[PDB]
Amino acid sequence: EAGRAALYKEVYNVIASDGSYVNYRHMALLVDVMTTQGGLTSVTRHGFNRSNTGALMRCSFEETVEILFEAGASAELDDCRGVSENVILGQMAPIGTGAFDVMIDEESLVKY
Amino acid sequence: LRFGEMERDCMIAHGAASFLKERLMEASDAFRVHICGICGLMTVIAKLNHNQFECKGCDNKIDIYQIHIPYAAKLLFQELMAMNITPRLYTDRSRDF
Amino acid sequence: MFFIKDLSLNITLHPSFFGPRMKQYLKTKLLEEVEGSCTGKFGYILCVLDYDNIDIQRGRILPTDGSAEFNVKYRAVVFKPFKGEVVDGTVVSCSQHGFEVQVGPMKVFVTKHLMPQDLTFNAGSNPPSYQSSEDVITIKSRIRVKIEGCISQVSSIHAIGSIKEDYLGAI
Amino acid sequence: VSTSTFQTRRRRLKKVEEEENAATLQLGQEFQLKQINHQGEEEELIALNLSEARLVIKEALVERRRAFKRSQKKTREKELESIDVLLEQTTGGNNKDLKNTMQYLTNFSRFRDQETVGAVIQLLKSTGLHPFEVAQLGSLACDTADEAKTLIPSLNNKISDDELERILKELSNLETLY
Amino acid sequence: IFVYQNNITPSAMKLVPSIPPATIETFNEAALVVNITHHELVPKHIRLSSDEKRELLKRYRLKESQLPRIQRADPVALYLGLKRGEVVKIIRKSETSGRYASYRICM
Amino acid sequence: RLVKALEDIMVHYDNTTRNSLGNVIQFIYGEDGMDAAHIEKQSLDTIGGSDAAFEKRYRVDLLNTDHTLDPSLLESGSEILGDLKLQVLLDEEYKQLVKDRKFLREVFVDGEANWPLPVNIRRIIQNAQQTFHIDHTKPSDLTIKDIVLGVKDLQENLLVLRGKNEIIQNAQRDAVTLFCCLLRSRLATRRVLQEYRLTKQAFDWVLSNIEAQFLRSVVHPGEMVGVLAAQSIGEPATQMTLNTKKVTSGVPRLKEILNVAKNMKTPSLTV
Amino acid sequence: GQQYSSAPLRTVKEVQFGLFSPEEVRAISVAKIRFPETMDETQTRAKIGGLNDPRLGSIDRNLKCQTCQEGMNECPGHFGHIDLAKPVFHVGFIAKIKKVCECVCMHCGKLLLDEHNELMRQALAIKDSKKRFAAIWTLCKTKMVCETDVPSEDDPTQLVSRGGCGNTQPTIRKDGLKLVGSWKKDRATGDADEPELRVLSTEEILNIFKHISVKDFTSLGFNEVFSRPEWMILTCLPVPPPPVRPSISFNESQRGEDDLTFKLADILKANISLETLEHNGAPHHAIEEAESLLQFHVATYMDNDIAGQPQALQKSGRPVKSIRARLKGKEGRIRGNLMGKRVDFSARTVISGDPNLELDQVGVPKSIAKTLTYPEVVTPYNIDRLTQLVRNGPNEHPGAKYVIRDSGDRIDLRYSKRAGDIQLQYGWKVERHIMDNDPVLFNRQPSLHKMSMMAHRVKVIPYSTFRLNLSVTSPYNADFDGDEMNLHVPQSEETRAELSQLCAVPLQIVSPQSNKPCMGIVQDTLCGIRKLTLRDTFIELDQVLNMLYWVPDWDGV
Amino acid sequence: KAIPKDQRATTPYMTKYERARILGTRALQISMNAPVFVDLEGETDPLRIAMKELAEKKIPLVIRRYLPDGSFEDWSVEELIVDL
DNA sequence: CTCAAGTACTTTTTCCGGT
RNA sequence: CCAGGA
DNA sequence: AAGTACTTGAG
Ligand SMILES: Nc1ncnc2c1ncn2[C@@H]1O[C@H](COP(=O)(O)CP(=O)(O)OP(=O)(O)O)[C@@H](O)[C@H]1O
Ligand SMILES: [Mg+2]
Ligand SMILES: [Zn+2]
Ligand SMILES: [Zn+2]
Ligand SMILES: [Zn+2]
Repeated sequence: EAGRAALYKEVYNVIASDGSYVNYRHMALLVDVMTTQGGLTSVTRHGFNRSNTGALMRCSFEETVEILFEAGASAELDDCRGVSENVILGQMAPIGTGAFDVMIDEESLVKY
Repeated sequence: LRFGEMERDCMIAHGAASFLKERLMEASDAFRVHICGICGLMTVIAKLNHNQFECKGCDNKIDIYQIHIPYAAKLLFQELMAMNITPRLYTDRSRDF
Repeated sequence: MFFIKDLSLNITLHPSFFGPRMKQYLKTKLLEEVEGSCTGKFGYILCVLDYDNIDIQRGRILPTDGSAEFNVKYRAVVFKPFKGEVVDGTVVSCSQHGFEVQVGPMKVFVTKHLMPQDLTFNAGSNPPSYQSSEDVITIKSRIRVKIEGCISQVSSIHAIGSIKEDYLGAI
Repeated sequence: VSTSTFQTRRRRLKKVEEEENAATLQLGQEFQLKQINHQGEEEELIALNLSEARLVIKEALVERRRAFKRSQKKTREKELESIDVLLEQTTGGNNKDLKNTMQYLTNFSRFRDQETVGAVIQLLKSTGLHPFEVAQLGSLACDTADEAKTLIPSLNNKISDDELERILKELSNLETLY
Repeated sequence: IFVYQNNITPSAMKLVPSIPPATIETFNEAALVVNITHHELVPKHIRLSSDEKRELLKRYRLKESQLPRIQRADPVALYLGLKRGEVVKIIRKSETSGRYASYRICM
Repeated sequence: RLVKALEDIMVHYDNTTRNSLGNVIQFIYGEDGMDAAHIEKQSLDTIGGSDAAFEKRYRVDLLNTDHTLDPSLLESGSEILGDLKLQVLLDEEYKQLVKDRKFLREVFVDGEANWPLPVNIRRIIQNAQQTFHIDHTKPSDLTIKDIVLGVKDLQENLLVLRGKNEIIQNAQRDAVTLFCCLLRSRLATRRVLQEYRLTKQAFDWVLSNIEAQFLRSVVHPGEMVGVLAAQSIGEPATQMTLNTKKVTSGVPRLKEILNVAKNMKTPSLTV
Repeated sequence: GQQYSSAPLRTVKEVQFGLFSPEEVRAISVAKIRFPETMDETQTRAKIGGLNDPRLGSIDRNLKCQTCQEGMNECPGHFGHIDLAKPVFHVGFIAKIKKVCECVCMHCGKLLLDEHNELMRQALAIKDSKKRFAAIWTLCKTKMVCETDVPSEDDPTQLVSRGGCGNTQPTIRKDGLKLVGSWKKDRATGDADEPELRVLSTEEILNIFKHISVKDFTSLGFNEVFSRPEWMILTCLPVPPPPVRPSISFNESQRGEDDLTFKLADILKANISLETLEHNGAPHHAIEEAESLLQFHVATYMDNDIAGQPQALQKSGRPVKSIRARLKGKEGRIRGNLMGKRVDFSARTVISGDPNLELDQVGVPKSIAKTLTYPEVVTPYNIDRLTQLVRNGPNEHPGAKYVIRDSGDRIDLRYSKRAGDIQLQYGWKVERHIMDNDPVLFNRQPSLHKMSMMAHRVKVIPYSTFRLNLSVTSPYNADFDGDEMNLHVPQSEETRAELSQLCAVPLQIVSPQSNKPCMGIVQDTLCGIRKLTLRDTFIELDQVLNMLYWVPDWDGV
Repeated sequence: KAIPKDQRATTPYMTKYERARILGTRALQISMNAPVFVDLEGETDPLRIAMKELAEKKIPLVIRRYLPDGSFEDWSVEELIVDL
């Protein structure tokens, strides 16, 4: 918890060194993201890219072919929840506009 | 023009879901394969016009679907296959969560 | 046999039909596709039961095209034959090879050899007949056949049937 | 697109085994005893004896003619003409299969009346025999317990020889005249 | 709890899991000289009951996985004698909300 | 790297901030559940000043011939004197304001009153004054109950989380905490009547607008906050290059930080 | 365009990774793939019934595919196969193959540690497929003996017999594409003192892997359905179809075969050599020679950039492009063909600022407007307008390029002998020129910002440059020293809405990056604004009247 | 499994994205000669027709808002507040 | 069996004519 | 690959 | 280059 506070303090100071102001929330998110696993998760292929996200998603950054080889070897199942995977699949990602579904109601249709 | 990763990124930031799908599909790559519902690969000998479907070595002349994926993805899957990796594409779930 | 079966069909409606006579267009498109149909999985889908209570559910609008997809849940009468099934039918055709028997929507063909020995072909009759010592089998005669095997053939199902064993043959 | 069921089973890569179907009462995956209706409830297999079947379709199309004429506001040889007319009214007409089925049923039905088919259905569904056997006992006219036990080879030890012969008596009595 | 001066032999340390359902804890006297919980940067952690946890997960529709984790070796996890699976509710002062509550599941 | 780490993160329909595993990153976006565009630097008056000058500004004492609201401030001014029942409300009020001050002083250790918060209250009051043509002479048609309770009610309508249970309602309470300190600070009885000179109607309109403006301010389930954060940290650093104690800083310190560099360049303590 | 298919259209909800069982490869295969020769049926320019279409995909563009009857843009490729004369390691699994041998007995195929060991039961407890394998390995790598009898889960005086086999285990080390062991031995208690040094054959590892129990291998990474360890060893090789390795077919009679088409023949040649060598008078060493060559060719076909240096280099010195290389980031599949693509309905030119444009508009040069096209559906609301644009043709500004029939077959207004007499029917599509007020995605790379890509109102103007309002300069980080910008035209009534409703320039005025406006008055306007507003600065009627008129929304007061 | 109407918790206000997707979807439908549930007061652009339908709350669409667990709350465009 | 130096791997901004 | 552009 | 992960060999 104190690691998170230190980490932010330290990040904020690089941005604020230049003078430039970045809203809390953005730094907080990054800081939180590295933190949540229980320790200091690097923003490298050794950090986030080795977490339990989808094979297609992780293969899109840094270790590629190697990631896909271990996918085949351990019979990995891609959830297909990540932006990246839907981009690779050419599907509407569950991002903003795609975060929900649209339905026609015959009830409302017959009312008008 | 190349609609780069950085460019994708802003569309993701805007939440322009359909817009991104259109750039990556409709207005580029966009292709149609026939996949098998048992061994989730591009195996299907879709003689569309004769309405014959088949996937010999599944003996599946029934459980077949069509999907719209970027041709580069069709390619990626065929490339991984050539390298012994099976990227099985499935049109339903099992895991839930 | 002849079953009532709970089935469901996904139909994709074009926006031009997003009028208030929608459920009606859907109920009919279902019948167009489903009714009369013949699959190996379910056999002959003959008649959709309970038209008044067909479950349309909510239609999901398909992203880049305008259309909406509905899984039309329903219940219908199906005919799915099996081997070992003893069926009563009427003769339809007759040759030196055997005779076809019409069993509901389906045809069961009885081989010259799938019949008892006594019963033999007779080309010299109108229409050609199978003449036994005491029996005669021709185009209008009613027969009781045992289905030996089935073949799922596109928009149909066919079968080879025996009349050689006990209690089978002409009725 | 084609029709789906209520049986969802995840056949993941594992293609086959597909055992033959028989009078070892070994019907399909789809035609097994423990079915599921759209209400999600476990329901039993619905097998019909041609007459139990004739009356279902007859009823269905009759009630379809009601719905059709509402939405449009703003003796055997004689039953055959009556039915072939109702088909032209409610069915696709392209559906030759139903026209054949309806005639076959009209000519091959063992019980003409709903009340008659009622008692058939009562008498039989008290044997514990499986929907198939129960329908086959309804659609096949048998005299010897043997005739029936030979044509429906599943029955084999499932019923008494005398009990089946007792049932065969009542089905012959119920048998509507033509 | 066992407060040791310098060390505990690899011999003695093998007798720690020996007596269940009862539990044992090792603590180097030197680490304890200053209380870490008192630090500016260390927020108010609270161990949740078996019922409280059940509610947390029900109330947010979570699997145990989805919860931000705390290491079992974590100084504060040791301080409270946190056991794997136990959740801590962390109350921090927020420059945005005034007070913000996070939760961490034990590792 | 910042984009690929955060890509999959967004606000869900429960205001929770989850990745593609549905793992909770932030329970509520940026601890407050507000969209950054809607935020503005506002001054939490209550934080600073002499304990003396705080009292002069906020305190109403209907039981003191000197510390009452003059009958020049409101119509009830005369009949309001010595009203024990109302002096109970004004006591709750002032005791809550003092609570607020001590709490804020815990959060903001140096007494920085200027913090970016949603709903610019200064503007709302300003706008009410020109909208209703506030007569800085004439006494208000407000009751102590009109102000005191009106504020207290608006507070219950500042909705970030909607759930009907203790966890969520206690989380809703928490999310709204700091905004309320500001709200109570700007809408205290003395402040409203003496400084703003708001009419009952003007006040009602101020309240409605705070409510509307607040609700508008909350983040939208679907907001792709992951990418947003990456670019918001990223973009500065990229221009901070492309354009025109001595501890490692800038681009290399940032590189040090994200990489979680063990052997760092200038390790320093501050005792 | 692609033709109608009766098959139900779906979305990929899950991707199930795994490995190819040789049996699957043979099952799915439409041909084997016997001759290194591409084609020329004895010089006769047509595909050989042996490599690259012995039923496979298709070439010629004319002439349909031999299996599906589709042809070129419809036919995906069709897979083939090569039965390898001897097993070979898949390059990618070489260390996982090693790490498995390290965990399992090299004789019985049992795990070197089991339920009986305490740290083992603790590690077997690990839920994570990767973390479990990690812990099993570090534990078993050191167990150099398969245990027959082991100390019981009580008193160690009475020893419980687990699985059988006593056998000493090798100390495996990799010698590039070869896995070699070193069994300690025993000889007068001392040994080693010179141990048993021998290479582990692909076939023996295979037979051990084959014997690894489901429960055993399933405790390691593996899944009994999709990926058994025996499938990390290649027996039957899939042959990718032409669409994967197309010939760059220059002139009529001339080849130009792909790098993979060569590498496959290389494999094919190495395989036939080995096959004949063993079937004939096997000179033993000559076999373990032609074997290791086929192991190389099968290795380098998938990954050419291997640690053990010799790059399989083309006769030209230049190295062969491995499949691994094709997918490696920034350029190449994932990063360069999928995460980013080259797009249609894109335009780019030199940008120059305009003080007479509105904040949200973008000056589009007539030539650019006349090229870019939006597909509009023939509806009764626009039927007449569209018929005029169609009359106008692809040369006039408010005009059209193509008309899309029900049939789906495009009518080129540029040539169509019926470009005049062309009667539009509802539900058709007219691809019309981009018009004043259409929403378009305007962008300036970098694109560090969400704001570096905003939606604008089209304004068709003369002169070859994209004109933008000066205040919109800042977000893009644009200037006019020779900067160029990109324009993207949405094609859906749906994507149009996405731009207009979410990413329009006026919506982006206040930035969440800093919780303040990201656009303001700049340069001339800022400089002049100071000058205009000093007390000192007064204006006579004549000018005041022109300044007043200039404000488009002035009340006339 | 679908949250009942009397158990819904999500914003009673329409998200920026929901509005955009609704307007897009209707425009795309209207454009494909779909039936219009409003008086076109001389309107010819389908986005403007959709804006009009949204204003009169005569759009027959439902937003299915999925929660991270998979469960969802169905909301009519008629029932959603439009403060955007 | 714990300890150290050594080797193994992986990457380094975005977009846009001539040999 | 080389030479350039913001 | 430059780092860090991973594996190696000496004490
Ligand atoms: N190599 C590069 N890579 C990426 N972006 C670049 C780039 N070079 C230039 N740019 C883009 O173009 C801008 C550079 O402007 P330049 O033409 O170099 C003059 P400057 O040094 O930025 O300002 P100045 O002329 O007032 O001294 C950058 O701020 C950036 O957004
Ligand atoms: Mg410039
Ligand atoms: Zn298949
Ligand atoms: Zn083909
Ligand atoms: Zn062994």
